[PDB]
Amino acid sequence: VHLTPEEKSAVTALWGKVNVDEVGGEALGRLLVVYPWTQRFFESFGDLSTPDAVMGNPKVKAHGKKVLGAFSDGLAHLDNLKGTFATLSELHCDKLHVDPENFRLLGNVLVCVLAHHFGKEFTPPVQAAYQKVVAGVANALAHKYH
Amino acid sequence: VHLTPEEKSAVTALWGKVNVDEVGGEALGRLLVVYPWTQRFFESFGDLSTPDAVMGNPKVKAHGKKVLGAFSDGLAHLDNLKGTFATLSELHCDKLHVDPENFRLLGNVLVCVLAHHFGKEFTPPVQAAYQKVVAGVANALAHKYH
Amino acid sequence: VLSPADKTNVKAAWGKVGAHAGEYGAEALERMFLSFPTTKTYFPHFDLSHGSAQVKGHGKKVADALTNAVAHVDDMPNALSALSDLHAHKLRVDPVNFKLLSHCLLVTLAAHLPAEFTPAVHASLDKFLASVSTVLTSKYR
Amino acid sequence: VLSPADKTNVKAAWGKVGAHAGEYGAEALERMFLSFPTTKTYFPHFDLSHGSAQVKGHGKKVADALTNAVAHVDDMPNALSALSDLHAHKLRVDPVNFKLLSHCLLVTLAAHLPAEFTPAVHASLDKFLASVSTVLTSKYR
Ligand code: HEM
Ligand code: HEM
Ligand code: HEM
Ligand code: HEM
Repeated sequence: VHLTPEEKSAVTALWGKVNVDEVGGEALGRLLVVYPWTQRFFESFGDLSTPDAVMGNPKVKAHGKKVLGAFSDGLAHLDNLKGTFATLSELHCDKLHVDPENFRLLGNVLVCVLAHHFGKEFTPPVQAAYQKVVAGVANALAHKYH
Repeated sequence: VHLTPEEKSAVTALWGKVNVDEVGGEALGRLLVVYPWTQRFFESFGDLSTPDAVMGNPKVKAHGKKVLGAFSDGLAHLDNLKGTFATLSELHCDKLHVDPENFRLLGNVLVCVLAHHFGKEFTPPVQAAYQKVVAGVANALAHKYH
Repeated sequence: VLSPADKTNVKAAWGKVGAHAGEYGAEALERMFLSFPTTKTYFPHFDLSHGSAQVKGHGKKVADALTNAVAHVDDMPNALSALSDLHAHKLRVDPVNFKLLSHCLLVTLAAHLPAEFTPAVHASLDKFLASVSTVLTSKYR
Repeated sequence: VLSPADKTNVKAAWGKVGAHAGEYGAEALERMFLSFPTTKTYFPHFDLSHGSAQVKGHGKKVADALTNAVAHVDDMPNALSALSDLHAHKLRVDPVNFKLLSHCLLVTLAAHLPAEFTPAVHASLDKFLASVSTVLTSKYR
């Protein structure tokens, strides 16, 4: 993805502010709750029958952190998402067989979470910029399909 | 897209047999009929209120030919779909603003058309191979979004 | 399908939105037109800039339709039949676009309602907007 | 929604399919498992090779359910409610997969019925399978 000086500015000021201990668990938790099919992949996580179950699951908040870190990487290397994500793409594509549409959905629940955390700070220009990024990560993860 | 010796064999024997004067119009005609939203882009084509309207429209069969030719190119250059499609991607993305999902749908109605033409010859292995290709063309056309 | 919990949830959250529903719509339209430039293809007659009064007036229109759905949640087809004809049968709106709008709506709501946008409400609200979309694309099927 | 023309069309084309419905299903499953490897994730207990009797037996099962839908086309929710619970509520089937299957079904039908797979029937048949899919994912919404 390209990103203009001001889009980068917008993406980078906000990301610095992000609680990288919690947001990453909220996104995954909400992915499971809102799109229950994805739970199939995380049945080892355990007690996930209710939203409060899911949101308090220690392994959910633990794994959401791993996810957030991969996003920080793509942010680090926007110019090379593909090289940045190859090891993950191979995993998600070859091993797990995840339908790439679910990369999009996680991207979008991630955008909601930031909206929810940052409120009016998360203006429409700052959204548009994060949609690009999110779409570039989804596209990169899916590369091994391509 | 990769394609194995036998997948290529399967894709290339069949494509040689294709009536490149007619199939290309059937796919576009059926795209318009089955997914009517796409008609928005072709309102200049004229009388399109019924399926028989659409299927007999001389400009439909004329334009479906242009489309089939672009597919033959990608077939020629599977190893470089991106370079092969850049001028088209820029057109479809920057100029026209076509949602990339409709590239997928045209791909898939193209696969139906070949099934319809070639019948049992269009076995499941030969389908699987054409789905790869079709997906590689869709992915390439959408590149300018990426 | 919308279980009894979802309905309660959608009713609650829309309730909080109250008189801001129109300002919320106009914002959702703004986030969509910016985030997803391909949707601007349906609005070539609008001025889509930040303060456009056309976007405002259209935001209220979207908000009211949704308010009508919430108020008639057990009879949405009948409630929105006319907006189906329009969207599905006359403007021929690409279905993919209803997802992008619902997404922007959920972002707008998360941006304004931090107490009520819980996981459960988010889930309800997603289902509600998926139903409204189904009815709107209903001609198509 | 399925207009009166579509119903007639679906009834006609299914009619032609007649006693081959089960052989047609098994083929559609085969085209899907090959074309779309990601769907194999739901069938880790099957042998998915060309002659698998499990794929055959499952093809008939898919064909019969569809035959039930056609026969009860003005009451599909009631007709398929149980298969909704299963698909939506217990196996939790990714919705995207219903498109891939419907696509493979349309390819199978085009491959066997060259006289009846016209543009109009293709359109009807696509709408019919879109409805069946909506009912099957109905829990989800
Ligand atoms: C936007 C894309 C997403 C990113 C950034 C991403 C990133 C990650 C990361 C970093 C890991 C940790 C792997 C390691 O420890 O080295 C992983 C594993 C995993 N992810 Fe994703 N992921 C994404 C979306 C998804 C989705 C949509 C699902 C499916 C519902 C999924 C399913 C899994 C599963 C089950 C694992 C476990 C793999 C294993 O331990 O064998 N991921 N992902
Ligand atoms: C699988 C992807 C598809 C391919 C291979 C493709 C290929 C082509 C080709 C070759 C042209 C001719 C351009 C020229 O004369 O140089 C073109 C133009 C056009 N295509 Fe596509 N196309 C595809 C899908 C679509 C879809 C889904 C739509 C939208 C419903 C679309 C809308 C158009 C329109 C309206 C033009 C006219 C552009 C103009 O004359 O300004 N195309 N396409
Ligand atoms: C959640 C679903 C939506 C609702 C509630 C909704 C509601 C409405 C309403 C209330 C009107 C004015 C009705 C009238 O003039 O009689 C309208 C117009 C329109 N909508 Fe939507 N809409 C929605 C989604 C979509 C989407 C996804 C797009 C596509 C980008 C779209 C495109 C249009 C167009 C082009 C018109 C006519 C606009 C104009 O003349 O300015 N709508 N919509
Ligand atoms: C057009 C929609 C479909 C129809 C008509 C359909 C029908 C059925 C039926 C009739 C059964 C057996 C019912 C019983 O045992 O009580 C079944 C089982 C199942 N279906 Fe579907 N199905 C469809 C689509 C899907 C899709 C898209 C997938 C996902 C890849 C899927 C996954 C399953 C699974 C895993 C089971 C249980 C399979 C097993 O135990 O072997 N179905 N389906």
